[PDB]
Amino acid sequence: TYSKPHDAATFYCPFLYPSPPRSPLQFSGFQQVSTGPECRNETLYLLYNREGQTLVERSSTWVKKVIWYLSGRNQTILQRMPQTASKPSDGNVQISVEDAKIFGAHMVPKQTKLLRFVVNDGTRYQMCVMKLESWAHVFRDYSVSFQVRLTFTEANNQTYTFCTHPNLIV
Amino acid sequence: LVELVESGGGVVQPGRSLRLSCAASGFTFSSDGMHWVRQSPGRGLEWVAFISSDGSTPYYADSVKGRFTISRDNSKNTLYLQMNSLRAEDTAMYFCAKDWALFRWLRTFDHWGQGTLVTVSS
Amino acid sequence: VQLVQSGGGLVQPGGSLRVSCAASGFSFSDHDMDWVRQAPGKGFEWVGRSRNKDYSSTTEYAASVRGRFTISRHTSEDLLYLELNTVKTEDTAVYFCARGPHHSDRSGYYGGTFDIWGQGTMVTVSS
Amino acid sequence: QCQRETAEKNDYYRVPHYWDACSRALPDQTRYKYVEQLVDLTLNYHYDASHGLDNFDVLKRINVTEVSLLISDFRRQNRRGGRTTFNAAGSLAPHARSLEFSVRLFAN
Amino acid sequence: TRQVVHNKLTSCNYNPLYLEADGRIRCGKVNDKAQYLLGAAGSVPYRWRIVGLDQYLESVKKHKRLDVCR
Amino acid sequence: ETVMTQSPATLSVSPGGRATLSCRASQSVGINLAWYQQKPGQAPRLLIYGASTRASGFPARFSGSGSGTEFTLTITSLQSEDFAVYYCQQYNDWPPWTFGQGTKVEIK
Amino acid sequence: DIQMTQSPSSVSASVGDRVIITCRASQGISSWLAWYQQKPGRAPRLLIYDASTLESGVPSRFSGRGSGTEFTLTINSLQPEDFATYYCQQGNMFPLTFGGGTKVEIK
Repeated sequence: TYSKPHDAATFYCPFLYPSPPRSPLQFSGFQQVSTGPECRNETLYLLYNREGQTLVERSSTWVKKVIWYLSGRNQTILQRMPQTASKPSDGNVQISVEDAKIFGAHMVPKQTKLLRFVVNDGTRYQMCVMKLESWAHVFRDYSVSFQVRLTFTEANNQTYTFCTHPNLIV
Repeated sequence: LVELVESGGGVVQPGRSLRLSCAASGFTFSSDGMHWVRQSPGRGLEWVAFISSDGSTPYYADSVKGRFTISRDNSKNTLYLQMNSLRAEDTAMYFCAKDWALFRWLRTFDHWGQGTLVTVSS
Repeated sequence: VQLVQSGGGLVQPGGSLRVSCAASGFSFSDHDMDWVRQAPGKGFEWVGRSRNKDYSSTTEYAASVRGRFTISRHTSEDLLYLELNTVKTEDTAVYFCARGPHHSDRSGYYGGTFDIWGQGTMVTVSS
Repeated sequence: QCQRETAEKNDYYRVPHYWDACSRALPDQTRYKYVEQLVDLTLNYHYDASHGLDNFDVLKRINVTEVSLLISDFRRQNRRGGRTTFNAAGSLAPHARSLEFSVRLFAN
Repeated sequence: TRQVVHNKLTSCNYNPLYLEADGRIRCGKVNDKAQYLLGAAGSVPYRWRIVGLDQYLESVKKHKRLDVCR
Repeated sequence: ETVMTQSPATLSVSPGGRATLSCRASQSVGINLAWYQQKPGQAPRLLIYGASTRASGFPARFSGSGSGTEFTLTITSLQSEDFAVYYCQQYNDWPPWTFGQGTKVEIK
Repeated sequence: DIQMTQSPSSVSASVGDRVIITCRASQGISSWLAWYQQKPGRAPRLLIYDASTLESGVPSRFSGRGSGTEFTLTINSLQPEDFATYYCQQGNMFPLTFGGGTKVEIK
């Protein structure tokens, strides 16, 4: 047997007390199922995760945060940016202005990250940190730019470590 | 390759019945659902009916409810649709369509057959 | 493994000449192919290398011929080309195509020795 | 850039950064593969970061070997694509090594 | 360690050295690419569900222990 | 529950041009929108699924934008093989899966 | 770019004679040296590669030694087929440089 989304959402109806907030990172899809008088006209949302199971949730600030995040995850420009990176001199086919404005809204103008890693340098582990600086801009001409500056350093600006000069045979 | 071949579609007056069929190949016909979507010449698309993977639950459009009966044979990998008790409808092309579930309750038409033309008029 | 040459002959000063060779008994794409030349009564001189199908800059030349000679490969017919455009009098010699190291050999990108040569083609520059 | 038959006159001397300068260039297919992978991983992280989700799952996938080798290739020869739609470059200082790429796309 | 091997030839500036079977250690060439090349490396050794309450009870009565979230 | 409306009914784009065809949802559709291409006298073919992901057999020229209520299909460098009728459909409210009246893209 | 000094410049020996031939490179090349044989009128044939590896099909009498700026290649049991020209080739860096050729003739 297979039911219709309305039956699925109203299965647990009514919802009287709040649900635990969850992170958008865990969810992979969402569906808005509206109800009428049967559940005080409440708007339920069926949230699909990567483990193949549905979570019906009442509209809330965090649920909306999930909706907005999942909404923007699959925007075209995010998907085709790597394919544009693979194609060399002949590689570019223009993008739409609607995605340019969506990219602007979703992507923050600048982000900086420090990420620690350990590399095995013979018998010792050398801790080093990568300072990542990235810019995402949508100019007034609906042009989009993504700049990244990846940098590896030693925890105390030490020279000639094993994170700097890793000397790979290629 | 996935092929859906529609057959059994002719011309009847009102009150008579037509029985479309769709021969499915390229898939076990058991993993996914089948649908019917009609398109009247120069008009939009209209959903007609859906049958669940196990044929236990059928669904129909309000504009067609009561008249039609969808069926499937998971052993034969074949789809039928009996259009009993007919009437006035300009919708000409009936297309058999295979679906695909993105998630439990997220499924849409994935493949379409060449469709059979059905005209119903006295 | 066999290597058969073509081209060569006479060429008017400042003219052009094509020497090519076809490779059999081995995967022409999977090996780098160099050209070597012998002047009458002199030692050998290296002309250049064609890389082993994994590189975008596919040609290397000696400084004297770096600006005048072009090494190329066929799009799909497994042929090696060496075009001597605007040949000079000091380029008169017998040109052999040779096979270099395999793409799984580390040495081939930066150097190597050869192992098989073709029968050669005589290129004579005179008026 | 590195010109062998200049440094190897000596068996007991090598200039600073000789290895990375004189190192074998990356095969085109590995340069493109790694570039596509790194840009995808970092763009996915930037996206998550914008929404306030510091997604460690995307971060762990970054292989420092791939990026370091790209640094060697873009310092070796910088690359571009095009109104150039791509531009990458590598820098090597005694205290830090860095890679800076920029993929731009136009709508107008 | 990278310091001792560099000290074997400081003038190599952390560039690999080459040990011949004779025993002499020299400064390494990028193009010898052999195993006898000290101080180089092939790869870098770097190192950076909703369960219903009924499902929980059912998935806890079996494995009789308390903590079920590994 | 959600009737999908499309506009314009006919859009005249010169070859190789860019067409932005709109689809507006009467009621929330989230990201459950799919676009189908239908060339004359042929069965429809899935074109785009999700709000943006293009289905196999359609080149990168076709981009899918939109969220919530407004969705727009953008077709760049429109070649001869791109002139057909495009329908947008919602798969959020099930019975019935509603389509728009479609938009025809004709040569200018 | 790398000068090649071959010694001796010309040599004569009989069948059964021992010849040793040296080749010198201007700067040190580890082992990227090869030895070739040119029969008059023919194309060259590789004889020894990697300085010491004897190529299959070549008589086992050859044996290569040396390094740096001086390498040596012996021809222990001269055979009636051993009248030809032997040439050294440097493979450490581009451009490859070759010797003047060593003429081995019967006595």
